[PDB]
Amino acid sequence: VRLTPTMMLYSGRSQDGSHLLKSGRYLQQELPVRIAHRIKGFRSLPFIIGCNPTILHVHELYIRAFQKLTDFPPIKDQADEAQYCQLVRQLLDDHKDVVTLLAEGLRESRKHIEDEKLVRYFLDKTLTSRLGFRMLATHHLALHEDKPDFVGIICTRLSPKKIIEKWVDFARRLCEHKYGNAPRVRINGHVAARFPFIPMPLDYILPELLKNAMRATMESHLDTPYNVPDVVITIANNDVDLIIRISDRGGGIAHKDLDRVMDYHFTTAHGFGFGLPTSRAYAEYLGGSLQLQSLQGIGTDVYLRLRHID
Amino acid sequence: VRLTPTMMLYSGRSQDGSHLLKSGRYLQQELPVRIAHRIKGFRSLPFIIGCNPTILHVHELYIRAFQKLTDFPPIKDQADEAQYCQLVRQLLDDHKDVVTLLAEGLRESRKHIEDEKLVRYFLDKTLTSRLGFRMLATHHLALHEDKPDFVGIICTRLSPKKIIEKWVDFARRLCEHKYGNAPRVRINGHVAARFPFIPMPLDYILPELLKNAMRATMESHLDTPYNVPDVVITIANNDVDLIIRISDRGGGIAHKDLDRVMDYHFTTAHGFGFGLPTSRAYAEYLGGSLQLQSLQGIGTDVYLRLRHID
Ligand SMILES: Nc1ncnc2c1ncn2[C@@H]1O[C@H](COP(=O)(O)OP(=O)(O)O)[C@@H](O)[C@H]1O
Ligand SMILES: Nc1ncnc2c1ncn2[C@@H]1O[C@H](COP(=O)(O)OP(=O)(O)O)[C@@H](O)[C@H]1O
Ligand SMILES: O=C(O)c1sc2cc(Cl)ccc2c1Cl
Ligand SMILES: O=C(O)c1sc2cc(Cl)ccc2c1Cl
Ligand SMILES: [K+]
Ligand SMILES: [K+]
Ligand SMILES: [Mg+2]
Ligand SMILES: [Mg+2]
Repeated sequence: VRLTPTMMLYSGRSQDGSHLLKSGRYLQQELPVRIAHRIKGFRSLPFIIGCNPTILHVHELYIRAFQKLTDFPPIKDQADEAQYCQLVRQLLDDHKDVVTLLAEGLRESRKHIEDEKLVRYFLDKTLTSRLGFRMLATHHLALHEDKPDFVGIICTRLSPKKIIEKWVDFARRLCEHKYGNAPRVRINGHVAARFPFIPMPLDYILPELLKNAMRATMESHLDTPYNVPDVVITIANNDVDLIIRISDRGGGIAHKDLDRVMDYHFTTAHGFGFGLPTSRAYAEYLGGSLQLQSLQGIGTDVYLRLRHID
Repeated sequence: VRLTPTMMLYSGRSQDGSHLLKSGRYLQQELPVRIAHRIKGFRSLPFIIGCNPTILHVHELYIRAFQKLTDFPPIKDQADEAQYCQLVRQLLDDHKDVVTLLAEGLRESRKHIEDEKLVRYFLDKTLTSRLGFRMLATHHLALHEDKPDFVGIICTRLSPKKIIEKWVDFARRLCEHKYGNAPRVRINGHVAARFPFIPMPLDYILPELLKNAMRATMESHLDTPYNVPDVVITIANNDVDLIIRISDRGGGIAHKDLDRVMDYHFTTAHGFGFGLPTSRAYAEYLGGSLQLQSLQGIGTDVYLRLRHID
């Protein structure tokens, strides 16, 4: 019965599999309405934006998704549900490039309107409903599996340190490939903490912020790539939220860029311009936040806050 | 000709002392108008607040100050100016307890109105005009002196590290007296920096924040007062501003208190409740800011930003 924003992830067990049917019907009740909501969003886009071929592509994908979902017969038995799972999987696969297509689509078309507020509002709303969609969908699929410490996509005892480490190794590799080195990362504060949590949003955000911190460190120690300052991560765990402070000595975000870094499409180039604003939208959708503190000339502290599960 | 908020501190020299006369006339032109502005502020206070004996005391002090200032004859020669200096000194002495009297005065009387916004607005405005007053006045007096590296109260080559150190020693002493120990303080980033700057606002703010950070550290290591985590201060110096990050491992500001810590009179007790909101008002008056980042369960980062001199 664990819930986030007006939407619940179904926590429940049964040896026969009656939990699968109620979950499946929930998705069948929930998904279509929300795709429809996002189709209106496409219909309300400024005409010249909505006309861009890629914007239209994604537009069509969303209609197709609605069509397929509503055409599916109401679920009554395991064999129905099992086959609905096939459709959910197909949809996930089909829609995996959507963020990128949206980025490409809006890149040019966005300058052609005077209303700056509109695209931000559209992306925030589209991308966050989509996260909610992938969460709900991946959860249902995961409910089939019998993995240790997981009720669906909900880890019962998640380790912030362990997940940070997963993404550190990843980001370091990428950085080594581009620069020949990467900063070491140290992790302090509540390194021993374990609690119920959904990893998925951490899996988008963490690598984004790690990417940014590593780039900035390297791009400001171009004379000594072999010796760079560590990035330092602090985990704080309390009864209300989890806070992860990612703090670097990469020179800061310049005063001139400060007001634009949270803008979609804005970048100083790991070069697409979506890391910061997507991450923030995700965090706020989940009831937390993402806040920057620039120390121009020294570095940046990035604060990720996510609410605990009720 | 160095200026801050619609007001200029006079930078100039002369062996005969013609710079003193123009400065004196400036003060004579400026102070009265601004005292008058603050008298209206007293006149507009909710009646039941304005009636409190201490509030009235300060009210009278401001009238007396206006009376004395406007009664002073226009300045024409050194001997005039010299005597105006005596009056400025007297006013400074007379008004030194004003913040405290205001705190005592408003403590009870403030609950008696429904408008929470009003007292904050009154204090911010009164206390910041007063800082501007003491700055202008102390500057003029200082212009008599011939100290190295000082044009008035404007240090020509101020060292952030050195001023932080001054206030560290101070705060540590206070903390040792109360707890039997204090955290060591380390200072990193641009420790070698020197630039023109006015120390005065740093002299109010720095000890306030150092006080808060030391208390929190001790009040959360009550089992090991002999061994506490360091407070760590980071100086960043760029072309736009000076940033001083004061960061502690004192457990954070709790979610419940977070919205109230910037309120005048609010405190969890070094016990008066004015440190944070006064400091922030001062910083914003000077064109910078003061921002908190709580890591509940771990500690707090406090970010002080002050603009450089034009
Ligand atoms: N830790 C950081 N240090 C310095 N600059 C940063 C940091 N994080 C983000 N930025 C700046 O803000 C911009 C926006 O970042 P983002 O939205 O992730 O897009 P991208 O990283 O693809 O440019 C970056 O291009 C970079 O200029
Ligand atoms: N570094 C800090 N760590 C923990 N709590 C703090 C810190 N700074 C301020 N606070 C909290 O916010 C309150 C407001 O501080 P302030 O305005 O300086 O008043 P006072 O220190 O007199 O209580 C403090 O009482 C304390 O509870
Ligand atoms: O945009 C996406 O990634 C997804 S995944 C997904 C899964 C389902 Cl079951 C329905 C819609 C939908 C969308 Cl839209
Ligand atoms: O409130 C204060 O501290 C001061 S000092 C001060 C000095 C002068 Cl010259 C005039 C007013 C004035 C006030 Cl009000
Ligand atoms: K961006
Ligand atoms: K306070
Ligand atoms: Mg990025
Ligand atoms: Mg205080």
